Amino acid sequence: DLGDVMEMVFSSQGCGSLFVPACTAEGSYEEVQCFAGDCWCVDAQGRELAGSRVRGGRPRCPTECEKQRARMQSLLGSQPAGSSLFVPACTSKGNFLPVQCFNSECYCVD
Amino acid sequence: DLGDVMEMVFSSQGCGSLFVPACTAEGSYEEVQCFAGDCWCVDAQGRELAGSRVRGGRPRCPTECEKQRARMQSLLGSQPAGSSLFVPACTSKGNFLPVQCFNSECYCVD
Repeated sequence: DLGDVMEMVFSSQGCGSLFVPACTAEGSYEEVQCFAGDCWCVDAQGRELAGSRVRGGRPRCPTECEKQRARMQSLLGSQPAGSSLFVPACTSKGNFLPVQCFNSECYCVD
Repeated sequence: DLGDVMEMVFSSQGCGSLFVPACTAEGSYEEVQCFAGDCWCVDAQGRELAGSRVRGGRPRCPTECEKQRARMQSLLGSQPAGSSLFVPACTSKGNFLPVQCFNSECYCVD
């Protein structure tokens, strides 16, 4: 029915040889998938993330801090000019920085 | 001396891990070089050509027709508008097409 058509188009947003996906014992996608020398991170549905692919190596997949940082930075691009919305700071290994600050107020964080 | 400096800068136009170049019995670069799943064509000095690199495969290196075609097309970009300079036509495998034409005159070619 036409409701099924609407579900099929909605599912098809972001859709695409001898690649063999790697699965876990529980039947879920292993979050690192590799073929022909490349490796990338995937979500629950096994879709590649935009910046995960790394040649000749195995990527570290995004952490909590890194995902919040990439989410708050896609909303600082809607705020008006000369305005600040909080954006967490993450180390190179994905961890949070010990101190976070916002409108001249600073906290220690876990 | 300052003449040596001029030679070193001139040589350095178009200059750049665990890559091991493959050589021939006569000590010349093998014209296909591969590392970590990629493969590309090289010249006598062992420099990669612009469009040779192919992932997961082994490229066919440019032929006579293909090199003439790429040379005549970098000079049709200096001719005036509405003007024709001859440009050979090559098959997908690099061979010449049986018939070549120019200013309404056609030839069979070897």
